[PDB]
Amino acid sequence: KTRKLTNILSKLIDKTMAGTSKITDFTPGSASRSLLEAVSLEIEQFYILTKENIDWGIQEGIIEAFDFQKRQSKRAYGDVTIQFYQPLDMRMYIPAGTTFTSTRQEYPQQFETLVDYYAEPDSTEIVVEVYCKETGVAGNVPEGTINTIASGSSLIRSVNNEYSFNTGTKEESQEDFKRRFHSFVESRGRATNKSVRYGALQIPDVEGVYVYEETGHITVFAHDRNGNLSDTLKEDIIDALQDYRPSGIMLDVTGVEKEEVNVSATVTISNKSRIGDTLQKHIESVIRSYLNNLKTSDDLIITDLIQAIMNIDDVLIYDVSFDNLDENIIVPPQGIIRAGEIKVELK
Amino acid sequence: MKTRKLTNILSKLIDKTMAGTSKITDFTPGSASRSLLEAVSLEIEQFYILTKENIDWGIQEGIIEAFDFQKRQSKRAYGDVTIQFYQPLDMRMYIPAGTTFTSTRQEYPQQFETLVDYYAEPDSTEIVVEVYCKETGVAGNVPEGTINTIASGSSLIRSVNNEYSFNTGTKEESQEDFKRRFHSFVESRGRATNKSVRYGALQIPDVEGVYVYEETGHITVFAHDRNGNLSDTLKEDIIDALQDYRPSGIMLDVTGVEKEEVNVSATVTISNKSRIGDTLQKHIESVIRSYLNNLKTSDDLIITDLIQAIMNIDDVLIYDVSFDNLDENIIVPPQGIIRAGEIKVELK
Amino acid sequence: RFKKHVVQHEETMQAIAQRYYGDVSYWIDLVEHNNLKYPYLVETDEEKMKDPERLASTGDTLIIPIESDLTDVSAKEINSRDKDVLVELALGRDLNITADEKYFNEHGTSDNILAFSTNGNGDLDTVKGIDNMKQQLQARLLTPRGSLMLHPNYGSDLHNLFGLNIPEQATLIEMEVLRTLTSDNRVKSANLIDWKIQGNVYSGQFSVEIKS
Amino acid sequence: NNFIPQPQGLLRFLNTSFVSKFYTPQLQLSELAKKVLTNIKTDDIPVLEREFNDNTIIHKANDTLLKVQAPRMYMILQSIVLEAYAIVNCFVENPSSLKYLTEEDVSITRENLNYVADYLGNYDDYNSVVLDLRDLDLCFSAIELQLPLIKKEA
Amino acid sequence: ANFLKNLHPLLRRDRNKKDNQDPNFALIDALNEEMNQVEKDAIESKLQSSLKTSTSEYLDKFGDWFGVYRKTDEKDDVYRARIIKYLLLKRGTNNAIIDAIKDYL
Repeated sequence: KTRKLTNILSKLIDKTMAGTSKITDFTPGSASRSLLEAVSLEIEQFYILTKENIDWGIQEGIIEAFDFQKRQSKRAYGDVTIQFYQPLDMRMYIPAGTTFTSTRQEYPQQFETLVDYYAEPDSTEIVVEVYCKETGVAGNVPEGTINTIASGSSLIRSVNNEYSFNTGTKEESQEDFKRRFHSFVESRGRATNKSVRYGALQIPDVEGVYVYEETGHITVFAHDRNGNLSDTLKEDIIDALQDYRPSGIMLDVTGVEKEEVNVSATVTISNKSRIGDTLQKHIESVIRSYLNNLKTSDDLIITDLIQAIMNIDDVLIYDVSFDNLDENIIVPPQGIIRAGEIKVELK
Repeated sequence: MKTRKLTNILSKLIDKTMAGTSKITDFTPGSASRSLLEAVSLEIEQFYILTKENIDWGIQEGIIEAFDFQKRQSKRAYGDVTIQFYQPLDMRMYIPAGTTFTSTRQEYPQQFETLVDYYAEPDSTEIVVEVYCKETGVAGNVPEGTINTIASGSSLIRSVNNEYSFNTGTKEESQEDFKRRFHSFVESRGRATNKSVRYGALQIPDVEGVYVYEETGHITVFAHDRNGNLSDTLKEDIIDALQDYRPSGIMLDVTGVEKEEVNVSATVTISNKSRIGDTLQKHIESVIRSYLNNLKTSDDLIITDLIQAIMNIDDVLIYDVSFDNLDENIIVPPQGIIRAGEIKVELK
Repeated sequence: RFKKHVVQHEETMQAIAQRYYGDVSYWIDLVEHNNLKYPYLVETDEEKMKDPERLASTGDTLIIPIESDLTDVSAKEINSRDKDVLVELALGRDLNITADEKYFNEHGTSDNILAFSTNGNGDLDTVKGIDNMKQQLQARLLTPRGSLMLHPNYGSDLHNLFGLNIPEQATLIEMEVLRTLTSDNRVKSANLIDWKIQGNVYSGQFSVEIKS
Repeated sequence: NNFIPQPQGLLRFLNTSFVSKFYTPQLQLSELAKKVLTNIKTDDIPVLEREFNDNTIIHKANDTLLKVQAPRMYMILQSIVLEAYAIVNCFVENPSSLKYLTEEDVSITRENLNYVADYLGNYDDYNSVVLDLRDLDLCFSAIELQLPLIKKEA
Repeated sequence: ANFLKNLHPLLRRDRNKKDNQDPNFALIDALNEEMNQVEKDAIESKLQSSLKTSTSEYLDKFGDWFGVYRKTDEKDDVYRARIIKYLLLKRGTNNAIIDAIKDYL
């Protein structure tokens, strides 16, 4: 590990005294002591150089091999061209630090020239590179905005930038750099339920895909497009999932069906004076919304329905029963519960 | 006077602001004008909400002030304890009011004290005395067999224990309870009605359950505390306070309470096949016990109410519940009260 | 807080830390504040053209913390990237209300004189840096001592000092202005450099020492 | 979880077509939410045998019928509480969970918070919850500005 | 409450006649309108804060407080009078029980 100025200088002194018998004075001012101090300072600087290199390496250098790009807050820059009234007859000077102010009032962006340029004797046009003062995405400017120069001259006519500033760059944290790499590595998994689900969700118009697994066959069905699945999407997704399916295992894709439930429930209220059209309408709306929001292959347990309908208000409801619902309704894997016809009686 | 959500205010504000000029229409999040106007609309939204809440609180306070029906404060916890002597007693020995009782358990450091004296009869061997808890709230509801010692000399006492749990320790009444109490109070202004005698007998703070049975020429009142045991002092206080609501030409009697026993057996299919051990079953038995013990004489055991109570647990965990014994609603006689007996819960 | 500096011809980064902070040892932490890659100071600008934002060359500015903020990691992180935005943040940011600069200098010590303005597009104008400090001194001077609805004893009695233009009134006005200017802790001192009279017109100027 | 238990109601709550004129969500689980949620789902966590503090925002959500009336927005609230719960845990204990949260993850929670706050404004049953969430909307923004800075300090 | 009073003396308090567009005044006018409208709501809440004039949601709150539930398609004017009558119910005497038939006819 890195060692400081003091240790290196002390080792040099001790080794000089061990080797050299000529030299004995080490006051501040000896040519030899400051020769050693110069040597030590350069060594320490090289140690800090290696330290920074190791820091960069541990931070992103192993990941750089893989297909990802890193951003280092590079300020925006782009080619800009200037024009003059007549061809020049002198080698005009263009200082570094020259400011190209925005012509548009709404754009406070400004740019500066890092290196000096010397106009030719007779060239009517010259293109130079200009860097923005402000880093980040804010330094981006549309085409045809830079048309003013602070160090104006008689010969100068106008300025323009044909190409837009695309090199605007913003730097994120190490976590943001690592997360995309993780997502890419995780995405390379195949022949698994979660990986099949991700690969289905990669194609657009795929949402709420459900996977059912069996030793014999693997069956995938979804209600991605407005609650329905089309044949064309099935053909497209069958071909995509070939790379994701396990070798030697069959793959099958089918549509999603629904089972409309008919229920005529009865509710006893402790305080009969409270009953009214609004109350039973609200109860019917709550019941139908609860019955609509059911997960794929979710059995309609009467117990949950009882809990749901009673949890509206414990003081209000005293007793509940269903005339036309015997027990819980079991559904296949591809079936989903829907509200066909709901009626609520008040007792 | 109505709510207006932040974005509604903010939109109205910017819409008004843009009148007469067009040198402002740039409201990205980075803009400072947007931030100021978001903050103003946030404060106006909070103002409306606090106004509406304070209006509700004012309504409640006026309801308090008009009829002088103040909300019940914190209610003390109390019960009964058994004193056990080394030998049967040799003299008419005496306990003074305000003797302390303390539980040796570190998890229940709350103390208790007596309010009325007792004399132990000579050659007696046990005695039951009532103890009142200094603290008021949930901490008084200690489990069974919690009060071990009397925290004094206890020369002739061997050990002290309680056979029943404390249930009268309760927190301050919520808004809903106060509204229910007040609606019974409004409906109880006419005397000589069952709904009137309900409030008549419920006015005592200690009473929680109360029911009135009527016949051709006699009225009977059935009431009890949360524990479910009537006391003679409570009966006397009820008789004293209830004179202003008693029917003139019909006799009244306040007595009569019995503990109806029933054994509940349920089958629960947890959605997670893992973690189906008796620890969760203990919790479920304790929840069922707390639910059943909370009922009163006027309430009756209902299957669907029990299902709701037990299913308060998240439906993702418990997927199905069924009863092997319970298949019809049980009707409680007016005098008796339904409560938990010995409960047995199993997975399948 | 910080001090400004510039890169001189073939000055080494060791030399700067030693001259300002005494010990050369501190340069190592001092390079992180100026966010520099290993060639921390390099003579040539066509060598700065390698990757311009991560280097300094001859003629470029540098940042020099005070020794207390030298070791603070937050000061390091902020000075690394903000660069020239230091001065603006350190002097703070505020809404610009010098819309009518020609006008407010015709009716001072009267109310209703300042007003919002618009710069850029679709956003209220803002002021920053030294301009902000001037504007704030200006507003403080043109406001009477007890007229803001909170934190009174703010402003001046300049509206009260109108008198017979004899010199004692002029020293009184000088002292009030100096008190008003020295109220803000950001400013070090003020001092008069001229007072001058033209019949019924006062004129004079004040130098104010603003912290770096 | 490592240091102290948590209430039973919060453990039970956490394990599980409207449009705004200013906001849209995206249902990203934050990386820290992804690994803390698994621990909540598993039994390896202490838990308390009693509940208090009935004024918390959790009981407010439970009392209202938001679950059955708008289960979508009920879901988003659980996501808000999941991120908000995790970022409280790391500062008070287990600092090793740091460098697993990014300002983008924290930023989108305000998007989701205001996308639900407009919806909550349409039914003034939920005022008690509305009032609460607005207080947290300014709380997160402070964490976003300091999170890149705090991470380098720690 | 007067947003044009009660403020920093230099911020100009009525528009510039000198040119057409004055963002300063547009902002002050928008804010003053918003908070005047707030003031008017807060004054208007006097009638909602009393049972004798409460309407819409607040009257339903009052009726829930007193226990008297609103009937379907019932207007506030009759609902208030109903509440007042029910709070002063007259029942228990044979004549009062007979006279209560008017509410059951």
